Amino acid sequence: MFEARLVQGSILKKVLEALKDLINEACWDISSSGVNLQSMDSSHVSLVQLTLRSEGFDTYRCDRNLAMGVNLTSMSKILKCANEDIITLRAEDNADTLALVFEAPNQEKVSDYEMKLMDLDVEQLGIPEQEYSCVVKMPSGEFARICRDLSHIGDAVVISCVKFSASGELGNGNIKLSQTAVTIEMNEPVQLTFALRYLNFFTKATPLSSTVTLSMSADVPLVVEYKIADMGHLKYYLAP
Amino acid sequence: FEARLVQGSILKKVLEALKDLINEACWDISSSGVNLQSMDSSHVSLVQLTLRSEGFDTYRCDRNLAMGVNLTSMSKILKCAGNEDIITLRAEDTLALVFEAKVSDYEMKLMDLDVEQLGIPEQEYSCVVKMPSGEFARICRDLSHIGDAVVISCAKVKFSASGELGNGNIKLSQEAVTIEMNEPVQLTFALRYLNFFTKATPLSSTVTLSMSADVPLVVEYKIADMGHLKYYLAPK
Amino acid sequence: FEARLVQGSILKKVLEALKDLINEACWDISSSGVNLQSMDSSHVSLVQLTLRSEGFDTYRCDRNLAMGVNLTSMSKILKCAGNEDIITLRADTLALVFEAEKVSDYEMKLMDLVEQLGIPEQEYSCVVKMPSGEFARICRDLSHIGDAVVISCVKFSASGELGNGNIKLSQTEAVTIENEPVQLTFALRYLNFFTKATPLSSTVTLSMSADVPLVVEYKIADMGHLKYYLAPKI
Ligand SMILES: COc1cccc(Oc2ccccc2NC(=O)[C@H](CCC(=O)O)NC(=O)c2cccc3ccccc23)c1
Ligand SMILES: COc1cccc(Oc2ccccc2NC(=O)[C@H](CCC(=O)O)NC(=O)c2cccc3ccccc23)c1
Ligand SMILES: COc1cccc(Oc2ccccc2NC(=O)[C@H](CCC(=O)O)NC(=O)c2cccc3ccccc23)c1
Ligand SMILES: COc1cccc(Oc2ccccc2NC(=O)[C@H](CCC(=O)O)NC(=O)c2cccc3ccccc23)c1
Ligand SMILES: COc1cccc(Oc2ccccc2NC(=O)[C@H](CCC(=O)O)NC(=O)c2cccc3ccccc23)c1
Ligand SMILES: COc1cccc(Oc2ccccc2NC(=O)[C@H](CCC(=O)O)NC(=O)c2cccc3ccccc23)c1
Ligand SMILES: [Cl-]
Ligand SMILES: [Cl-]
Ligand SMILES: [Cl-]
Ligand SMILES: [Cl-]
Ligand SMILES: [Cl-]
Ligand SMILES: [Cl-]
Repeated sequence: MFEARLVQGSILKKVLEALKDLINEACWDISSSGVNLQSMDSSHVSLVQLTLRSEGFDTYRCDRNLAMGVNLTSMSKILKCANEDIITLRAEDNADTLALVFEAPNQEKVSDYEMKLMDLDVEQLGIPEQEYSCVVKMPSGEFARICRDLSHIGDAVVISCVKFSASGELGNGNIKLSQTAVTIEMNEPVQLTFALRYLNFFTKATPLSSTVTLSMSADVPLVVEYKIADMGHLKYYLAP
Repeated sequence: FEARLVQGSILKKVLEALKDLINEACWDISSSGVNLQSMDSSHVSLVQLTLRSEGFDTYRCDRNLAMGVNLTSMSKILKCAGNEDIITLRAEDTLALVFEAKVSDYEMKLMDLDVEQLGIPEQEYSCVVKMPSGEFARICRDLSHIGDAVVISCAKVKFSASGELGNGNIKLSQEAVTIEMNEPVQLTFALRYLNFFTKATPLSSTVTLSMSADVPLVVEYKIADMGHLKYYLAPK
Repeated sequence: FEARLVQGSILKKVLEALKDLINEACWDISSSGVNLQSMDSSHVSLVQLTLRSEGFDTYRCDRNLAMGVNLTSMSKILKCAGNEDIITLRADTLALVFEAEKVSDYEMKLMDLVEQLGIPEQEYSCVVKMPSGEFARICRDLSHIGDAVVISCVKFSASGELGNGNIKLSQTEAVTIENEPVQLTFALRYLNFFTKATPLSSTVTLSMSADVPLVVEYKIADMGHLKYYLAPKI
């Protein structure tokens, strides 16, 4: 049996909302350590890692590790029927059902939901703690705007250490944010260009953290990192 | 006939309540009240509108009148005015509506719809609920994403549904919530039709689900100082 | 040519005014002030924009520039325009630069394009001054009734399948009426076109006469005006 109670179920609503557009399903490494998820879109050009430490959950119980096949299309639709509700996630031992219980502040309205888990168990490999050439911390909003505004112009953005440049039939546009909350560290300067479509899939996680961190290097994929307070982090990986 | 209602919002929110359920209806323009009673196209629901002349600030209506009205057409006319405008209605056979504040006047071509209203009897109900309107809305809405049928059960009330992605049950315990349960009943109602009734939520916050086997459910909304909007639904 | 406008929102609300009515127009960039004159694809109405160089902080126009821009493309490239962003234009391609420290810069391709008529000041029998937003709802609320208002001297009238609808106003922001009574039926669909320029000012003047097209005029704060010439239906 797996039982996690989250007083601010809003965390779960925003997280499911974040990855909903990128992947539809994933193996959840429901472990006593925490909830780790590793998954990839249908075009196999991006990877999403979600870390949810058991410390953040007010009550966490996981007798027996478990890899859940979650249809995140159904889960996010379920979690929408809840922003202050206390969400508890209960997974009975060897049931095809993941239970999601929504308890209001006032114990007046309680709603219980069941989802049909699937068979998706892929043994997640592990990335290394890598050293990136130039990394940038900026407001999540500005990164959303830069990705959104430059998307009406071109299908891809050109990032350089910082300048965001995208070109198209309408014209060309260069957006540069100098240091100030913005902080650039460029050990070795790198110029990599990324498809804007998938970046705007990552920008759906902007309600999780106020600051987004972009790790770029020529020998590794881009790493957009949104941090979940206490619980952990949400790492997006994209290839040039 | 002439009726002046300062709180023109009441007239706006009413028409917006029924535009989706019924498209046309007869209006029993009576010296007592503006009673309307019509049924949907598919014959699975009935609305009854009571507008006491007491709520109308100036109410004339001498000779008794049965107006057939195209609510869709009237809804657009009534949604032209803002929630602050003062609304007056006049007739002799073309419904006239005037909106004060700049003053604007429109005229709606009435139609020929005179089906004789029938008498509904005050029935006893096994279970009767009084919840805050907002809860009833969300409860209906969220459950509709799951499936298209709510199973309202009653214990000294639970809304439940089962669908393709899963199954759900929402339980509410005793604004405020009251559950007079003479006999415990459980029924299944179509959520699409219920979500037409929730369009009358701006009228007031007290929604009352008078519910009982052997009779159709009656979702009642209460227009303040005037009358009430009763929504009847047939179990499946 | 370089023209820096600090109240960048103006050019935002400007381009959004013409974006719908005119898809392509010629900006005759001039030393006194940028002027635009173009007509819709149905040739029933003309818009004339006047933005004087006095409003722009720095303004240098060392030529008779005739930029054929694509207003649809410019309303787009006028996105990422924070309302308080400061926007400057330069001089075949049009550059736009936005400054807040984010400092985005854009470049636009320009079409090659027709001349400009010399519209004269002309005598209007009935001129009406009303609150700008009130005009929009008058057109919008009446629009659900019919496809044409009948403006009289001031009452607006529409007639449709649902029924007739009349809205009236009296002298009193406020309302100001003027010489000879006129009643002209005007196309509604093109009247709501002009109402998209309401964010630029709080007063609209329905300068209206019988022997000439109606002139809905909006006064851009300080910098100039935005005139709309709509012909009556018959
Ligand atoms: C052994 O070396 C590998 C190499 C690549 C992926 C892999 O698997 C994973 C490991 C860790 C984390 C996530 C995944 N992969 C996944 O989770 C998803 C399963 C469904 C989902 O959860 O979205 N696999 C695919 O998309 C996929 C299917 C088939 C071929 C592919 C080739 C390249 C990229 C992806 C695929 C294992
Ligand atoms: C799983 O966790 C990881 C961990 C580290 C990297 C990673 O890769 C990616 C990361 C971000 C974006 C895109 C990709 N992935 C890619 O760019 C392409 C897609 C293949 C294709 O173009 O069809 N390669 C593979 O996925 C692949 C093929 C064969 C063998 C492999 C062995 C290990 C890892 C990947 C492969 C996936
Ligand atoms: C967290 O994902 C990671 C993390 C770390 C490594 C990594 O990829 C590898 C894995 C094993 C062995 C070698 C490589 N890496 C390489 O072979 C070269 C290094 C340069 C060289 O050829 O010397 N980089 C790439 O292929 C590559 C570049 C950019 C984006 C990419 C996205 C997906 C796959 C590859 C790339 C993927
Ligand atoms: C004789 O006993 C009855 C029994 C049932 C309904 C009835 O009619 C009404 C009574 C009061 C108020 C309004 C209506 N009638 C209506 O609402 C509309 C027309 C007027 C309107 O749309 O407002 N008729 C129908 O729905 C309808 C048409 C044909 C057969 C039906 C069978 C069952 C249910 C409805 C119909 C009279
Ligand atoms: C009008 O005022 C009323 C008054 C009382 C009941 C009523 O009925 C309903 C109320 C709410 C929801 C749905 C229905 N209606 C129904 O349940 C079904 C229609 C379902 C179907 O045909 O699939 N029957 C009839 O309405 C009907 C058929 C024949 C003769 C009748 C004589 C009197 C009353 C009704 C009928 C309508
Ligand atoms: C305001 O709507 C009403 C109100 C009150 C009665 C009523 O219906 C009747 C009218 C005259 C005589 C008998 C009945 N009642 C009945 O026939 C039986 C009771 C037992 C019996 O008499 O055989 N109830 C039902 O059919 C029925 C159940 C559920 C929902 C329904 C919705 C529409 C129509 C019927 C039902 C309709
Ligand atoms: Cl997928
Ligand atoms: Cl972390
Ligand atoms: Cl109908
Ligand atoms: Cl009552
Ligand atoms: Cl054109
Ligand atoms: Cl002027």
